[PDB]
Amino acid sequence: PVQQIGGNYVHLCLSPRTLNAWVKLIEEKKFGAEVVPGFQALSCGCTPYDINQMLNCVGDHQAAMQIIRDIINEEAADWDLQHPQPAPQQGQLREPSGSDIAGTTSSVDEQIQWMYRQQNPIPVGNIYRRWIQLGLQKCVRMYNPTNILDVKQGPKEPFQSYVDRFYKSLRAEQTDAAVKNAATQTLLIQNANPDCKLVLKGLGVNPTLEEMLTACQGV
Amino acid sequence: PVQQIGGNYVHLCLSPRTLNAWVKLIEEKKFGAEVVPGFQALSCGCTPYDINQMLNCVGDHQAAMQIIRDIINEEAADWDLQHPQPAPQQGQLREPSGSDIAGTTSSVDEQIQWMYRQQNPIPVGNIYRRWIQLGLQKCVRMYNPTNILDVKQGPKEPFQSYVDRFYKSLRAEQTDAAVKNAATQTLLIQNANPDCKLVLKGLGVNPTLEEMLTACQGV
Amino acid sequence: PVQQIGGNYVHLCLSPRTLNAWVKLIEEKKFGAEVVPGFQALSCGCTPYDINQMLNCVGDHQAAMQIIRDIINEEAADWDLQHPQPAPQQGQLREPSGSDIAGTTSSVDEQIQWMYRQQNPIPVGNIYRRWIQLGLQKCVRMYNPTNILDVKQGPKEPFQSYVDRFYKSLRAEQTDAAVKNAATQTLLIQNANPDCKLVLKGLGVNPTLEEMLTACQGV
Amino acid sequence: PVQQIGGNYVHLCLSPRTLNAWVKLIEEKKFGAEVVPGFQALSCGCTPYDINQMLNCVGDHQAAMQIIRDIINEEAADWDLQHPQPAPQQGQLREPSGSDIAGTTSSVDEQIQWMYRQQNPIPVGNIYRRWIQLGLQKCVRMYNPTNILDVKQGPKEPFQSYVDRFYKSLRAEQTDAAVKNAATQTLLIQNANPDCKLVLKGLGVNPTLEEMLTACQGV
Amino acid sequence: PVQQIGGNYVHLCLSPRTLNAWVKLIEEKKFGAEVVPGFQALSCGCTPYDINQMLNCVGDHQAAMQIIRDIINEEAADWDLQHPQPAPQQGQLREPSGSDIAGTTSSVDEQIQWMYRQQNPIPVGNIYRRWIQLGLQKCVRMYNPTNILDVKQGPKEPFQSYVDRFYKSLRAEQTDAAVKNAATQTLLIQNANPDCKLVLKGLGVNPTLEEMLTACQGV
Amino acid sequence: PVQQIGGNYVHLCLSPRTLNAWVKLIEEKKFGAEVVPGFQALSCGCTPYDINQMLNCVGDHQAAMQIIRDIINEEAADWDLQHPQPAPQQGQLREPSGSDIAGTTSSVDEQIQWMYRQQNPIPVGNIYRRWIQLGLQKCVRMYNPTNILDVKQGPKEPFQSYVDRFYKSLRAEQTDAAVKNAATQTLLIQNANPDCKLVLKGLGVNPTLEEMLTACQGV
Repeated sequence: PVQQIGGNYVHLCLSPRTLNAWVKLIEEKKFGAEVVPGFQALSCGCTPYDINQMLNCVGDHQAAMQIIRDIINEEAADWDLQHPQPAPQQGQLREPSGSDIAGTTSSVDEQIQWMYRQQNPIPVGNIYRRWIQLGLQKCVRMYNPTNILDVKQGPKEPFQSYVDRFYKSLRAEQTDAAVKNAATQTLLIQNANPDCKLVLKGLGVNPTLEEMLTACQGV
Repeated sequence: PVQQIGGNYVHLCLSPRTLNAWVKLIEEKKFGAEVVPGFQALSCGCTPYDINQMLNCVGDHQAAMQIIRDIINEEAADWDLQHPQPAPQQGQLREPSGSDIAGTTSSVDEQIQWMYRQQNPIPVGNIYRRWIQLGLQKCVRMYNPTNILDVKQGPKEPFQSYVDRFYKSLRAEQTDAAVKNAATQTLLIQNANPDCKLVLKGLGVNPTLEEMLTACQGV
Repeated sequence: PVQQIGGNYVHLCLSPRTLNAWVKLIEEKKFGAEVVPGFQALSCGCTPYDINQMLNCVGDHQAAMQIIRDIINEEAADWDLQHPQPAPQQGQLREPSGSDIAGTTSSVDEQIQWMYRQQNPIPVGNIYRRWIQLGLQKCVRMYNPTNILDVKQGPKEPFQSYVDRFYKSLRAEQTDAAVKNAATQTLLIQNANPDCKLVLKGLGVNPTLEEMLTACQGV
Repeated sequence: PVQQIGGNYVHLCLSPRTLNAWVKLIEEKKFGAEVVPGFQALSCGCTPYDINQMLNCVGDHQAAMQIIRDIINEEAADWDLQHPQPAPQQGQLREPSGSDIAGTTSSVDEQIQWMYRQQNPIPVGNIYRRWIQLGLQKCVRMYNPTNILDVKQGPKEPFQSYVDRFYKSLRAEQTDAAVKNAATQTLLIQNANPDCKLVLKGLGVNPTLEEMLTACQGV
Repeated sequence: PVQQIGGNYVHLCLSPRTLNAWVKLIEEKKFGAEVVPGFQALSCGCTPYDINQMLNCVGDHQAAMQIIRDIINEEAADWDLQHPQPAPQQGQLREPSGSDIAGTTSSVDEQIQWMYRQQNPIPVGNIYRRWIQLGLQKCVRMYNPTNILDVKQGPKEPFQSYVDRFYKSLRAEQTDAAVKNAATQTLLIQNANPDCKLVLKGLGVNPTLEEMLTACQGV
Repeated sequence: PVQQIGGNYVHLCLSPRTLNAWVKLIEEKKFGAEVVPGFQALSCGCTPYDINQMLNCVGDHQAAMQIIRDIINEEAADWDLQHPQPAPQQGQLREPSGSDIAGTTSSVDEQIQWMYRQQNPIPVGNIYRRWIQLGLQKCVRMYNPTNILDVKQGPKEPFQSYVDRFYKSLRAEQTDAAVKNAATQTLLIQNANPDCKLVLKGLGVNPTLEEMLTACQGV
């Protein structure tokens, strides 16, 4: 992270506690949806230099890390098109390229200068965090064990259990379309078992989740 | 959370310790009544941005999380009726809608501005915490294994044990009516076993819990 | 707890560490005598708002929690008799009732005002802690497995072991009378086994614990 | 402990970490010699109020705690003889009795006043810590499994092992006399086995421990 | 590390937490690629004196530690050639040799002087960290269980699994050449099994990792 | 440790965390070479008073602790010869003897005065740490399971494994002579098995460790 000592902004060492919590999250949860807000929280206040330490401390899951790296490169390339950089005049620090934001071609002090300079500050750490989020969302989709369309209530599975599996798989899609609404509720009802579906059909148009759970308790 | 640096209020990163304690509470306790004060303590001093990280780090129990989301939307809609928002004049920050308080349509800095502005501060974090409490109370009711009306003392169950189960289920109702008083004490006596009920009938009108426990010890 | 920021006293969030230590104490020790100083230490510097979070985070043992609640109400009622409260003149904060000290009818900021106001400060947090101590002492008596009068040395039980059990049960009474003195020492000797009692009778009037342990070692 | 806020000395809450470490030390080590420096370290900077919380959080070993209490009373009585206290003139805080130093008849604020007053400060916390040390030393002797005089080298026990047991039991005496010197070394040699004793006799007068260990390696 | 007290820079004790995390990393991960960023993070802000404590606390793996020591000596010798040091005039601190940067011939205070002196500061801690990184990279290669050229997809091994093993071994090379590009992708395809290779051949020139994983899912 | 409050240097309580880490190091690692830098790190910034708490908290291994005590006494005696102390004139604090540096005849405040006095400060804590290091080095030699001269490669033991054992035993000597150089490398080659020795003989004069490991891989 960053700290202020005197009238200057200087690197603050990344906590080993934070670093270890990130490493444990990956080892234990293996790209469940919670990895996305997990990274956001644990990378809060970080420079790209700090973020790369977090990512490089992951010892396994290298296919997923490579996918993340590929998404970082796409966004880095897109950045260069949206913000081409004229050659720094008079020995002044350049404007950051995509690789600079990713921390591959920039130092910690350069990153801090862009982040905390008075005129036209660029939050390169927070931009890089956004790129990694997109990569992690691809990984959640990749590691999802059961696609939403294959979530079907078992003959004797409690309705509450089926609903848990349904919304977990729906969330694992990681898209704006895969959210609770009339269209996704239609699928939920459709893929319920015959006994529960018969009960759900009697609840009218667009019943609430609470109504559905109440009505199907014990069926 | 929030911190003061100079004469400005700025985001303070949420502690990984706090975040992990919340995640563990859900995984281990699974919506027992203690989840309500647990959230209150662990979300103390938080902005809606921080609170959403807490809620989104929950990997399972998505039916319950959806119920919470539904209650948040109801309260968000109710807020818009009670406090409609005129269009911000002169490039000034708008007054917050329900979605702004929930952190879905607002940034961390907007949340902090509403919370710490001099004129007419709005504690959007604490309002959002109240909405989530209502959602968690619904979940406690949902996860309650034994309804209060089905708590009946076994033939040879110690009276103290039965009382523990009774007040645990009573509390799990999460209502103003489900509290120790003459009416709920009447049910407690009613659903005691024949041996203990005979002893309790001799203690007069409205005996104290201590009197009931003393009188029934060993029966 | 409370903190000073500028010239104002404001709420300080309760540590999750402290909260978890309290919850673990109850789960693991189950109202052994150490629960009383345990609460005192862990509730140090707390407002009634903070204390209620501690108490409400207890998920089981609800008979005991209800006993505590009953003692709180008795002391709250007693407070209202000793300190009736005239109606606040001129929009000034009222003087606290029993329910205000218990945190049921007061906010955190009201509690802090009473605690840190210049004229006639009232330590409502420390008063409430005293009420809860009385409740916890009742619970220690309730959970005590062996009454002091039933602690009798076994035929071949080492004297040191018997003494441990005796003073543990004596302490579990939680009264001023149940303390080491000539009267309770008389019971200790009385309930020793024939072999140790014969040795203890030869030590004169009011022998010390060290003398008793030395004399009975190996008997 | 104590802290300075403004120009005043005020109580600092005892850390739950410290308190728990003390409780665990007793439960796990059960009055081995290390309990004495352990208490000293963990009670560093404490008032008698804080120290009593530490001691009262011990749930078992009440014979030992009573022995400690008896030693505290002896030292408290001795204090009253060495420093009788005239009656406080003019509503000024009294000079502390033995019971005041022990924290039984004094509050935290009285303890802090004696500790940090300008004229004739009395470190009541550190005096009380000395009294408890004397009590803990008695307990180490009591819990010692093998008296020094019964530590004898086995027929085939390695000399290094025997030496470990010897100095552990010697230390457990907790006296000035029970220390490594010519007299205690004479006993060590005396209670070695015939094979090692023959080797030790050839090392001259007052051989060093290193010489003894070197000479007996493998015998 | 270093701290400022008054107008002077003084040693800050290395945290036991950090030290223990380093020791555990070596014991548990045994020179997997993550040891390199792990050292970088855990040695952040350290002087050579602090770094040597970290390295010397490693109790096993002494062949690897000797390899690190050999690389340190090479870089130390190279430093002396690039920056020969004239004899300090007038009792002034010398310019640092290679052994001074390694902390073998310099004290903590000398290291801090070079690091924080106004004119021509030399970051000896960060230079030494670079030397150790080179040593750790050699160790990663040494401990790598499967050379990249021996990573071949099994008859029925899922393509995702094979890809994980491939990029883990590729990374374990620790060279600029061993990175995802057209040349290394050619090897990945080449060493896939007949069923997956047939599918991969139909994806055109330089297919993306995502395309390869999508195309081979379930083959 | 020490802290500055106002214009005065005062004792800072030793952290229970640090103390516990030292105790665990001894219990778990039992005088492996890492105990030496371990003590150095964990005793950083300590007074002799603090160091004695660390050493006295060790409950077992008393032969080793006595060896340490014997080395402390030798160095203490040597100090008195090198720095005899004239009698303090005019009620001024004496110059420290060997026993004062060891903390046996001095208080914490005396130790701090010597450490932080303006004229002729004496770092008694750091001098004492040096004495204990010498004692711990003797203990490492004592606890070493396999003497360097008895480390011989097994018929089918991998060369890397043999090298680990060799350098671990070499280091356990704790002398300037027992370091990697031409002479100790000669022994390493000499005590390799016939198959590896034949390979090593072909590598010329003074081959590097890397060359030896590369050449012998799989033999």
